[PDB]
Amino acid sequence: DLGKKLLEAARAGQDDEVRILMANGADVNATDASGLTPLHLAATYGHLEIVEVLLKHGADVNAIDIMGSTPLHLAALIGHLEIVEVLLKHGADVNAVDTWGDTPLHLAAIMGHLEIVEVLLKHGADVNAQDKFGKTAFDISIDNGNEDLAEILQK
Amino acid sequence: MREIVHIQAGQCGNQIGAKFWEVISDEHGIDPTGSYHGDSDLQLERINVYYNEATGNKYVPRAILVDLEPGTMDSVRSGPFGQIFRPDNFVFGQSGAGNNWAKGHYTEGAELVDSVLDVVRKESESCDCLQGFQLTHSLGGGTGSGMGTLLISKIREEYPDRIMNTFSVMPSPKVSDTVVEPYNATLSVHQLVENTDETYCIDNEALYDICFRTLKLTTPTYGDLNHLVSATMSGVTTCLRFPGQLNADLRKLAVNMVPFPRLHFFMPGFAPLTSRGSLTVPELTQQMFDSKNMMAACDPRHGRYLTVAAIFRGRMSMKEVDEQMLNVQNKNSSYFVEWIPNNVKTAVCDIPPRGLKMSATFIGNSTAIQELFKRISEQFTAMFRRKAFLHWYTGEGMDEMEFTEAESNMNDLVSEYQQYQDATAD
Amino acid sequence: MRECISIHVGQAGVQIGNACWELYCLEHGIQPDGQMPSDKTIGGGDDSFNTFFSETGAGKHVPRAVFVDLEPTVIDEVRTGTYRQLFHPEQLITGKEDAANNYARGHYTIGKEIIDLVLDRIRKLADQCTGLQGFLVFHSFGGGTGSGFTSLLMERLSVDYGKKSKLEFSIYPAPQVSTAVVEPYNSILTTHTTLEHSDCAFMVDNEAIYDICRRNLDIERPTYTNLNRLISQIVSSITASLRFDGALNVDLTEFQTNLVPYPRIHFPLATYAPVISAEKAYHEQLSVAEITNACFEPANQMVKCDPRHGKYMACCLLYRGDVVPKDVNAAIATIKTKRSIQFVDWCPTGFKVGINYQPPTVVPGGDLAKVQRAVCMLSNTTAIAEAWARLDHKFDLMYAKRAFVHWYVGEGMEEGEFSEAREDMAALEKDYEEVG
Ligand SMILES: Nc1nc2c(ncn2[C@@H]2O[C@H](COP(=O)(O)OP(=O)(O)OP(=O)(O)O)[C@@H](O)[C@H]2O)c(=O)[nH]1
Ligand SMILES: Nc1nc2c(ncn2[C@@H]2O[C@H](COP(=O)(O)OP(=O)(O)OP(=O)(O)O)[C@@H](O)[C@H]2O)c(=O)[nH]1
Ligand SMILES: COc1ccc(/N=N/c2cc(OC)c(OC)c(OC)c2)cc1O
Ligand SMILES: [Ca+2]
Ligand SMILES: [Mg+2]
Ligand SMILES: [Mg+2]
Repeated sequence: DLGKKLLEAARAGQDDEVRILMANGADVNATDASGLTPLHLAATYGHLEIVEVLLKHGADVNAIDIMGSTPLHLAALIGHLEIVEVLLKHGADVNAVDTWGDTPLHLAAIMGHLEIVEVLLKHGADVNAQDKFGKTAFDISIDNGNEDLAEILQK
Repeated sequence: MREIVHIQAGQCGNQIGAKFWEVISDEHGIDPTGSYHGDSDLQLERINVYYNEATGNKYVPRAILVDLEPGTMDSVRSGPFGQIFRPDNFVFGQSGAGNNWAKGHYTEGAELVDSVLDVVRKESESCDCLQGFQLTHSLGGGTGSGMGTLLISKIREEYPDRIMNTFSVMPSPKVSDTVVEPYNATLSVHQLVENTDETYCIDNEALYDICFRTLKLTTPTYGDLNHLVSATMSGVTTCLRFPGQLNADLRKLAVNMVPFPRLHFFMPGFAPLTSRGSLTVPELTQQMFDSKNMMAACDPRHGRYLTVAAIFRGRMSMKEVDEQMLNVQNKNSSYFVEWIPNNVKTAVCDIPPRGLKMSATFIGNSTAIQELFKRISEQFTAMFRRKAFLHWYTGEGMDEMEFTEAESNMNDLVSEYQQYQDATAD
Repeated sequence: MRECISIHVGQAGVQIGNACWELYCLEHGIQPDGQMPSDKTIGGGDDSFNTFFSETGAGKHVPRAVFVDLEPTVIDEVRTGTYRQLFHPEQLITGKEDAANNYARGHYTIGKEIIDLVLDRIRKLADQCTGLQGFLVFHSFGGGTGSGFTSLLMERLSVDYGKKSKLEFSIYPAPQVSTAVVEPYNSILTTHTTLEHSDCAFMVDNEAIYDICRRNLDIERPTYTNLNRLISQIVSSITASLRFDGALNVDLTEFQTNLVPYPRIHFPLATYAPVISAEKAYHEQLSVAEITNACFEPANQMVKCDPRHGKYMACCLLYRGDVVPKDVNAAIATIKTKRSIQFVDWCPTGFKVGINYQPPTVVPGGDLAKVQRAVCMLSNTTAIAEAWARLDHKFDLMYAKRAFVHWYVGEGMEEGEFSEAREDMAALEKDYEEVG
């Protein structure tokens, strides 16, 4: 099964292996036990080149795992700025909501990736989006006393 | 109650640790070769608390230096006080821990743990009356956090009747944006709640905020942050190092500052705040209680002081200090618990630190510290919910239940602070 | 002649001890090396000063005293100061690690490492006595050693010296010059455990002494040196009847007969006058009438409380100096025509009088001026219950939350001991309310 091998190649950053597996019929949209696809794993582990290769070969930029995480949620959480920009350029839903009510903006705010926050804001991220406990990204910056983040969200 | 055995673990632990030895050696009249060049007999009165007397009347720090990464040892020796350390007190492994708490605590760190304990035993048996231990470390990495807590538990099993005190550096994405740091810090807090008697919470978030918003350094470095840390460590150890009317030790501070066993996380503070290479009693009292002078990123006016200890250093009227301390408790009364009578203690030391005519050091056990714990907790939960990088930990022998248990303990800790913040003396 | 052994426990007991033995040496004419030229009986004697001082074959007068502390810093000063040669070197006992302001460490864990050495050294002092009357114990309420070690010591003295009197000089905590937040805990624990083992206890409220040093002596910020000098003057007036000839309180048994109507309410109030600053060397001399009146002013009391709010069960007036007995009689008669002196109906409304015709001595370097007449009044008034309630309230604020209790429990003490100690204090407050 080339799908299980493609999943492993995307996580480990094996560029030549991804190219080989796809040429041999590997499912670009294969999922693991929890619904993660090669694009989710490439975005999480910061393999920028694998993300672009997968997107030129029919990967669903808005695929969701069992917890509703899109590749954009995982890229915003981990702090991979180049990948966040590539995903938005390829149609990623900036305001996608996971099972916990979090959008990529909520995750970039919590983890303190301020550059990614500015990028999401510039691409239309909703400042009024509330999580399951009713908090917006602006509420998170007020509750944690993060003046740097509150300034950016007030722009 | 005399000698303290100091241990410094990992990169942050060794860097903050080296600056501490350099600063307190200067205050005590000691040079990098180990000789006493001081002018006041008050500099040698309690010198044995941190220094061993050696042949030729040489003063050797009772410090043990530990790291899984070997390169750290070279940076310690190349500093100004680098050759003052005992060449036999350096226990350095071959392979680091790459920000992995499990590497520090279970596999690479556990191999080098019996070696550190041999050095601890040697320094402890050579002590007339061992007070306890002092550990410097970060909670965000792998060695200082993972191996540091393992060392603490091991020492705790061998020397149960001694005090364990730590200077624990908390992570902030503002200084280091390494997404595994909330995991490492949460796992370590889970160990610190159980195994230490007193912990000084030194927050990199607060350190960055002071340098950027108050000191106007738009690009703060480790040197800049460590300048605030060394002044804090100098201030909080003043009474262990200088005679004074009080004969202060680690156990007397514990009995008086810690009303409930788990609530032993202190919020230190310093005034005046100054930058590298660059005041009256009423102003110094005010500054010492201002949220912008705290070393933990928490507003004290959001919580309540359970206990406070304050050290004013330099020449000044003790009556004026007594007057101003009582005055700050009158107007700011709603920020002190009324069920712990006389919970603010003050000491005056004649010897001030380097470059300052007067200074004040604040040590607060405040319910506002829950803000620091909630910040790390929210980050741990954001990561843990997506099981991001979990295999890097479980592959080293860790069970996923240890994460669940650490998160559960730290949230229980926040609930306990809230409980005493809302308690009334009725 | 019946001997008295003084025991000084912990820092407060030791420092107060040092200042008392200095003053005793000055009153009896004893030099810092122990020599006494006014003593014709060399190598022995049955004089009144012999109750507090033994003699060697070389004419050396040695204090019948034991100094104990769990750490050595405070006692080491005694070993090297002016009176270093006066005490028996083996009479000064020190451990290595103190009780860390914790009653449980002083009583249970650290205290047990030195209790037998202390008792064996006290036995060496007792064996040299012809007719030991008992012990004078000096200690703070607030320290770990003063509270816990003193309790363990008082328990063991009650088993080994069952028929002998035990009197305490206890330092009651003040917020102005205290060391620990848990001093109320240590204070209630030591009071409960010592209550049955002590026959009479004179409490010295550090806040009362601090106030007198500020008001009467014009001392801006009083140190322990200023407080201890005033305390030693008052302790000297209380013990003078034991060391000199006289007709009032001549032995330890008589302090109980005169001042303690019932075993549990054994806490007399001391009042002392006049207290004048040494900078007023040429002050006017106060009459017997003026100093006697001063004894009924709350400001001159050793324990902050209001005797107008309570009833008297006993009143003793100890004069020192140029004091004519008929002038004392006239001053008392004037004082009796006053509504603030209410005795309990079951006690005679009398005032016992003792006069020592030597003026008080002042120590060189002290704060007090010399006076031609002084008076110390010792009275058992139910108004001292106010001191107990202030301490019990502080105990209650903390104990309701169980704040600091784990430190005690971690040193071999059961949590049940705190409630048993508090219940005893509740009973003690009711004992004062039942008297009136
Ligand atoms: N204030 C301060 N923080 C530091 C310093 N060095 C590192 N840190 C912080 O410490 C954390 C990283 O831990 P380190 O001490 O570098 O790691 P370690 O304990 O050596 O562990 P490994 O290298 O992962 O085996 C991050 O939060 C850093 O920001 C320093 O000198 N000062
Ligand atoms: N008047 C007076 N009070 C004193 C003196 N020294 C200490 N105190 C009081 O005694 C209490 C503290 O007890 P200490 O006697 O110092 O303690 P300790 O008995 O040595 O016990 P540990 O040090 O806990 O082992 C506080 O209330 C102090 O204010 C002194 O010389 N004079
Ligand atoms: C709130 O009440 C209390 C608090 C602490 C007390 N003393 N413990 C110490 C205090 C210190 O600074 C003044 C100190 O310097 C840091 C220290 O060095 C070891 C001990 C006593 C108290 O009554
Ligand atoms: Ca004789
Ligand atoms: Mg490192
Ligand atoms: Mg002591």
